[PDB]
Amino acid sequence: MEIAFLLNGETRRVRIEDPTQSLLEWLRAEGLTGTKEGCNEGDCGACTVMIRDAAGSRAVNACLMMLPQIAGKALRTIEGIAAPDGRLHPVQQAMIDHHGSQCGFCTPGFIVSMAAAHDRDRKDYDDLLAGNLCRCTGYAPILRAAEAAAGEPPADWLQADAAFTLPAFLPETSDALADWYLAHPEATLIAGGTDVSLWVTKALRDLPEVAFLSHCKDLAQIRETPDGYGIGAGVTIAALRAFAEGPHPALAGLLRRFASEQVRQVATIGGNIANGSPIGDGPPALIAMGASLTLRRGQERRRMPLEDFFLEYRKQDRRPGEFVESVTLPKSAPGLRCYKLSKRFDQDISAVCGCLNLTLKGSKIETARIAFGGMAGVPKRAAAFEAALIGQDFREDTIAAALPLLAQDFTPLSDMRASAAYRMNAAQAMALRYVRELSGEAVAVLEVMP
Amino acid sequence: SVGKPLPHDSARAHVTGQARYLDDLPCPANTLHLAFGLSTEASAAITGLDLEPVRESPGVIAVFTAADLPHDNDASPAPSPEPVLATGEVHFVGQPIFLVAATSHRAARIAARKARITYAPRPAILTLDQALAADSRFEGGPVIWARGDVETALAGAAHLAEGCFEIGGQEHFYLEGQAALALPAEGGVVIHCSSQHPSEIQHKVAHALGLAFHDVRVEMRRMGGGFGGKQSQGNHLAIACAVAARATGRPCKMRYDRDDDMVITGKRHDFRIRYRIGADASGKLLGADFVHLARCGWSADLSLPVCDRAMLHADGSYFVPALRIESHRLRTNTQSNTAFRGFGGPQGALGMERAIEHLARGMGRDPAELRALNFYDPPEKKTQTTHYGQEVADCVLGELVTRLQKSANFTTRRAEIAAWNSTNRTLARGIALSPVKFGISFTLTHLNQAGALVQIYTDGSVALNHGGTEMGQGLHAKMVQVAAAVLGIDPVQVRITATDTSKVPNTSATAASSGADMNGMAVKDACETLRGRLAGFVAAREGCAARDVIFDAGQVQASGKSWRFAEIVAAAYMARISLSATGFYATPKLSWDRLRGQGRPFLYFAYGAAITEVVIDRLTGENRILRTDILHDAGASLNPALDIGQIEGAYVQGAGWLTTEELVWDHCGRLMTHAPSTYKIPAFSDRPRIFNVALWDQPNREETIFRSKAVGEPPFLLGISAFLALHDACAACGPHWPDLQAPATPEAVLAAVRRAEGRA
Ligand SMILES: Cc1cc2nc3c(=O)[nH]c(=O)nc-3n(C[C@H](O)[C@H](O)[C@H](O)COP(=O)(O)OP(=O)(O)OC[C@H]3O[C@@H](n4cnc5c(N)ncnc54)[C@H](O)[C@@H]3O)c2cc1C
Ligand code: XAX
Ligand code: HPA
Ligand code: FES
Ligand code: FES
Ligand SMILES: [Ba+2]
Repeated sequence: MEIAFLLNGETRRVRIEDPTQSLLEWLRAEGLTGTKEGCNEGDCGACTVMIRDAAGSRAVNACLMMLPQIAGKALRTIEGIAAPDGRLHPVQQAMIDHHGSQCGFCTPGFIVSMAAAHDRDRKDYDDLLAGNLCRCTGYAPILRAAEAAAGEPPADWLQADAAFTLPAFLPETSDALADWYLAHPEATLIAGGTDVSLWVTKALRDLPEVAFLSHCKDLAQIRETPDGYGIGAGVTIAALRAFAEGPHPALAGLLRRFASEQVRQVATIGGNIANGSPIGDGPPALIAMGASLTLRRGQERRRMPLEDFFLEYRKQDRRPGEFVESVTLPKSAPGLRCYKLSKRFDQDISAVCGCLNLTLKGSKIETARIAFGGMAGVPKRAAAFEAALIGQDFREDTIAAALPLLAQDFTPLSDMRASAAYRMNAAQAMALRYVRELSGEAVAVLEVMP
Repeated sequence: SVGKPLPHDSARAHVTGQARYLDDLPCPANTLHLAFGLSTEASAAITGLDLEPVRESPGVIAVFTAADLPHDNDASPAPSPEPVLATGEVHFVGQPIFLVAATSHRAARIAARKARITYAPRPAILTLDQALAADSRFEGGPVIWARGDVETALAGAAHLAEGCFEIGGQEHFYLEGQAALALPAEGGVVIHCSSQHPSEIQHKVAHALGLAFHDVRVEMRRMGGGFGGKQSQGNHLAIACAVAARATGRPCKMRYDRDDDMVITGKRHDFRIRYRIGADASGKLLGADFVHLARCGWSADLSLPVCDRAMLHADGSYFVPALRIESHRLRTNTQSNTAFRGFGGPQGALGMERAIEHLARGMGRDPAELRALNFYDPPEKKTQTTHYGQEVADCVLGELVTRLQKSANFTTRRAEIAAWNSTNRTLARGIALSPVKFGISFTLTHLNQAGALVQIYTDGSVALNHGGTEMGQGLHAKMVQVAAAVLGIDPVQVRITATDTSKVPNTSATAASSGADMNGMAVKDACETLRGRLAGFVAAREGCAARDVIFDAGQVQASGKSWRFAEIVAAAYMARISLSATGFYATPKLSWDRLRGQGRPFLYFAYGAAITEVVIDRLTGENRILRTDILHDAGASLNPALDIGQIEGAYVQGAGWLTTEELVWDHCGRLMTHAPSTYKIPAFSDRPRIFNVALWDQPNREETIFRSKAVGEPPFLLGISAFLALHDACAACGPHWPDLQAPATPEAVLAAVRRAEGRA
């Protein structure tokens, strides 16, 4: 099998014989020593590369990226950020000037990460550089640098990659996928690969029969339907967050804190769903806004509410040959709110994920949709608490009066990320928060100005 | 060059990716890669070890038992033994029992798991309470130092406050993991490694192979971070590499993966501190009584000197007439804790900062005023001493705090919060000031020596080589700036070599913030010698006294004539004057009795202060810094810019230790937080939204390199500020004492709000 791409200006073709070899691997093996290793878990962006296609330029972790994904793309590694003549990117200079370097290790990652921001003219460095972390400098020097490098015109040589191109199954149409997946049930599906590649790098697992869904445009679709919005299973979180901005400012606000910008570009919605995580942050939002999932067993189409998809832990309503095709979320959901709670804000596994969405009819609670992540070993809606709230006053005291019913809805776990007591306690705390925020209280800690 | 804000020695090579670390380095087509096989049992006798499936795993060229090791199975920095490969029994979950050598790194990691090991498990010491109750401790008892009679002061102290609080550990999270390469250069070996201390790597490899020190050569260009982790825990890989190299005849490289790294190697000693602090009616402290319980792990490592520094810094920043520490060196079947930025100073100092704060709240006095009232006296007939009895006559904390609080607008903001608090019911703000007094020099005092070696080539251009090692602190930059300063030449003309045991022998670790101080002096010695040679030669050739030959701006001037530095060297070459010199330095005035707890361990102290503002969500415990104001004393800074940077990051890392970084073990001694997914260092958006770091510019009282002040470890202790401000936020909730614990994770923060509120 052969795939081609644009490696730092040069046109390169490659023969795939191992489909699961990461891009970090390939580069270092090839000699591109500028891309570094930090963990191979995606958390530290020491290997942030730059890719480009019909969509635009994006910053990704090379350690999560399987080679058959960059097929047809344009790749820029750290050793290829600077101009071919030798002139440094406005980002590289600003980083020299403003001392964004101490040990120099995370520097390649930031450079690439900042360069891609610089190219797409992006400025939310807080969220943008949240992927690659540094032990040394305290980020302040990098933040000054990025702001100084902002003023300078985009790298015109990096821009030149745009004109490009204009054994291990890779589908091009959603039919062709269902076609193939109808005959290969025991086939390892790779969308973004942000969970499957952690089985190969960390868990060290061999997986023949692989299929990259990251080449099916018709599976990665935003489409408007009479009832609401039909988001395809191939839609990336970054885009899902970008689309929510309008219709669902609350969902976007949660997706802000979904992994990093690096992982959000490649990690998908239907991947997150089909992954089936209880500490998965996608579902609780979608379940609190009553969004129907959609499956495909060839020419078959099931369409159940997402909460029904998750039965037991590690056990889902997947049939042999069935796959997640799309999700459907209704137009507006003004009462929805999402509360992520973890040791650190950016890029962390949430101990409790609180999603609340009621309607009013004056003061009386109409339809309650309270859903939780990480509270019991499956993302489920809180029934006893929910049944108590419906047909009651929307005041603090009444909501405080049904809080113990959550301790019957779940009986949380106690790992390194939270004691059950606190996990349970914060779950209750999110309900008081919801009544306070909606009444117009200052509840958000992140929104406070120095 | 000295005193200029010049950039890091590789800042361009950094920013372009061409800076090359150990794993980046090219090497022979036959280089094998190594992986440790790790014990899954916390305290067991290995009664079965079948490495048959390991050897049969593909790519595997060699697989090693402790029995296979030709010589010294020891890596410990202590005279106390610590094996590399387990000997008959295992002592913590993550102890390397064996060593795979495979044709690829991947392959060896795979084979490492394929081991068939049967353990005969014994009871295991995991908590301090167990260790202490089972007498699982080091040094054979606690260390006990007393100044005056605490008991008697507390008997009749007008105000006394007692408490007991936990201080968690800290993983290093250097971006470049532990790494080494061995090269069998016939007869002996050559070791390349990401190490803070090349000379101990030499020592340890030498012993493991059984060849005299002159046959082991250690080169070290840079590290991706060190922070204390690389100060010893290099020995294991560098032994593993040289032992496999010797045996397989091939060059052997080894690097941990993040998962291995945290499991195998040791972190910052977690402490428990009991405090009994007393004052009078005026506010002046009558004496403090401390007990340290230290989590040293299954092995000594650097636990001895670490807890000595903890006790030394038990004075915080304050004069105490009667002070007593009882420091316990406890052993547990967990990772052998090691060095970490501050080397124990942070731990002892935090116990003083928790005691002083708890006293302030108790007597209902403003902590800042109570701290101000209790500082050491400013210099200029009896000077105050510490609890170890070292005169403190370099303390500028009076002025510094006054300087900072004015610039940080301290009073207005604290009153501004009072109002903000009464308007809020879900969110609370906090603000606190924290002082720093940190002694500079090695606890163990003979390590206080540094060496250099300077070449001057016929084209003028010089080659610099010292004993210090680059982990990002910008050490070489300062050395280049000193070297260029002394010879009177452009820093361009100075080139830095990789650290070599064959260039500068018998180095110490690049530790205790001494690196820049002593090597600076070392460099200066060799440079002065060379500069003297050139001056003598000129004044002979030009007729006059050498004193009158001025070396400046790459130009030499004598007899009212001038040459370029280049022109003078070539001539002195032609004259046959040697253009190569060594330079040495050993820190003066140092003398103390560890077991007595008396003397002067330090040459001087480094001071600073930090004011931090934070917010806390009362419902969940979520938290974040809003502003930070630092005014650290760097003496006459060698590099203003580089220093300011160090102080920024040191603070961010300091606070990171007392906030979101948390180490967690299960009921079996298994590190549950062994990846970046579960260990949360400060991430970009965590930076103090308003971050004011300013220098205190006043020449060092002591004769240090260009009046400078070692700025490595000290500004780490500024992080306390954030922990205190977070407590100040909790104090604002209820009338009760919060009892906030380190680390102050959202959960631990909520638990303090909860106490102040009076719940559960
Ligand atoms: C650094 C890092 C940060 C992370 N942060 C978060 C986070 O903040 N919140 C969170 O919820 N998760 C997080 N994750 C884990 C998360 O499960 C994935 O990263 C992501 O959400 C899954 O999307 P993906 O496109 O990568 O799917 P993949 O990883 O490609 O797929 C994962 C599983 O889903 C299956 N699958 C994917 N797509 C389909 C489909 N269309 N039909 C049927 N099956 C499919 C795959 O076969 C596989 O079994 C993180 C992971 C990493 C490495
Ligand atoms: N960028 C960066 N800065 C850093 C470190 C680092 O790893 N990276 N480490 C330290 C430590 S930790 Mo210690 O006694 O070993 S416990 S000494 C020490 C230190 C060493 O630098 P000198 O002051 O000797 O030149 O500064 C700090 N600044
Ligand atoms: O202060 C120190 N830092 C690091 N190592 C040491 N060994 C003795 N003292 C020290
Ligand atoms: S390996 Fe550290 S994030 Fe890619
Ligand atoms: S510079 Fe040392 S890790 Fe970023
Ligand atoms: Ba470590």
